Amino acid sequence: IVRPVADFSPSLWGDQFLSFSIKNQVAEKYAKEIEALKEQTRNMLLATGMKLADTLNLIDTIERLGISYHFEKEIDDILDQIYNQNSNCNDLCTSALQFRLLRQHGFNISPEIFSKFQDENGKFKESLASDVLGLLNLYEASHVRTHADDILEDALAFSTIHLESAAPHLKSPLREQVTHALEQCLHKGVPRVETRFFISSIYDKEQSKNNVLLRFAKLDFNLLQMLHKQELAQVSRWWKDLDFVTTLPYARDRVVECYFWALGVYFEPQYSQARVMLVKTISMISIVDDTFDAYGTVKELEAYTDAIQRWDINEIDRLPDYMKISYKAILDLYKDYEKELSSAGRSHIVCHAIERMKEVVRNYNVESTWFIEGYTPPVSEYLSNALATTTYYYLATTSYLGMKSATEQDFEWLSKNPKILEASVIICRVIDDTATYEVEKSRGQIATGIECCMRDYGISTKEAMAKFQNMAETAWKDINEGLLRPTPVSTEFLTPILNLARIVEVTYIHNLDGYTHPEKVLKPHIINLLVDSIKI
Ligand SMILES: O=S(=O)(O)C[C@H](O)CNC1CCCCC1
Ligand SMILES: [Ca+2]
Ligand SMILES: [Ca+2]
Repeated sequence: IVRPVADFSPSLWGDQFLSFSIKNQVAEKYAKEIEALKEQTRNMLLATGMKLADTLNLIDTIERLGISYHFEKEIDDILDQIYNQNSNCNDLCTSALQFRLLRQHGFNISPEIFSKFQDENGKFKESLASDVLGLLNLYEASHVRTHADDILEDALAFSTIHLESAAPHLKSPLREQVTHALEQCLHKGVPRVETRFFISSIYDKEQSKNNVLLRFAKLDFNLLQMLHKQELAQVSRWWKDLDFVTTLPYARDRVVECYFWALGVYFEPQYSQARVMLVKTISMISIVDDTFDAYGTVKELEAYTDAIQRWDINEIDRLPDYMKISYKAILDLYKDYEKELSSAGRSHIVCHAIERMKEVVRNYNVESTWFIEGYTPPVSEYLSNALATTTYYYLATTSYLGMKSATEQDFEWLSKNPKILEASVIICRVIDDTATYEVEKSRGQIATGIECCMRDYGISTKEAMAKFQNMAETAWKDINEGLLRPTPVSTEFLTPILNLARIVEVTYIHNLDGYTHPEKVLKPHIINLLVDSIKI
């Protein structure tokens, strides 16, 4: 039986992550100072008689520095006060920042705050073109729109064109901040990634920087980084002992990239257990994907799909040897999850992730049938299958497993495909389809997203990609609306879904395709987050 020729690049990391020995003295020193710095910072936040602009800038700085997870209650109370006092009497810079921070935190501040900055036609007053800080904050704000915010329709184009015009003559690090922003907006970036850039490239170089905050941010980042490196070591050893890199040589060797994904979903220490579970799932489902995509025959894949549905070690014998490997490994991983949640009494929730995995595999098999048949479905039918194959319903569900406060009701809500989840899935699907169209088209994938779209509507490749881009923009608005209070579950269970969408934007930036080819996009991020500490 002829199998395809292996074509994936080797892991580019080797063993450099396999063993990390934390320096307890250094760790405890950092933790001791951070405690002091944390309290100094709390008092900055709780200071009375601050002007609105000063308060917003403080909160914004603490958020960009990556240390706001220490001050969730404090920041919430303050933004809530600002929301309810409803003061509209400020300049563009403060107004746009006020708008972004409140919306990002679920406070539905009216977009009417921007009317004084527009003419009678809703277009921004062109006389604001010389106010760089206003334009920058408007630019960042333009990305948190919902469908109810069409008044802000012009904001992105307006701020973009004038920021571009001004940038070459700005002083540093404002110039670098603007240039970075135009390439990657804050709201749609991976939080650790934006934080690393902000601390090192911007705040560290600000003449006006607060030294207490800067020191706080650097220590905290480097301290959390020690934990992440410990996690990645523990995970790298797990993967090594599985040894798929030799027994399943057709499959991608990408556990580091998978860790980066999981780190993107949450970075905080309290989610350590959750992160480790999540990265194992992503690794394992990546193996299954490649089995369907680049090795298994139709008959093999059918048996594999059936065995998954039945979910029973008895079924291994129905499978070819090489499939027995991943199949047992899958069953065992979930038995590990169950035991790992036993003492917390949360073992019962693992079945939710299993049912989503079954769904992914069913749709993988459908996808294989389509390819073999040369079937090009209508867009609606394509999406009915291809949304699950992003794995994003599955990953979002998995993200909940290690979260100590995730309840059965939280899983029940997720299981109904709520709109914020569907939007995140849609974003992953259409961006991936736009990025990977050309190569899949060369591999004879008659049923790619863009292809289905072209045939269905009778439009060009260009027109199809534009339509897919609109679907992504619509979905972001839905995600943003999905964060507005009151929320159907705790915000803590929405942020993972938002972060999954950010993962997409970052991974396929400039329409590149980055997990399969981590050299392009992900390698600098991995080095910055998991290899190089921030120099103090
Ligand atoms: O759905 S496809 O277009 O064929 C390719 C999807 O982007 C695959 N999503 C990844 C699967 C491997 C683990 C990380 C997620
Ligand atoms: Ca695939
Ligand atoms: Ca793809």
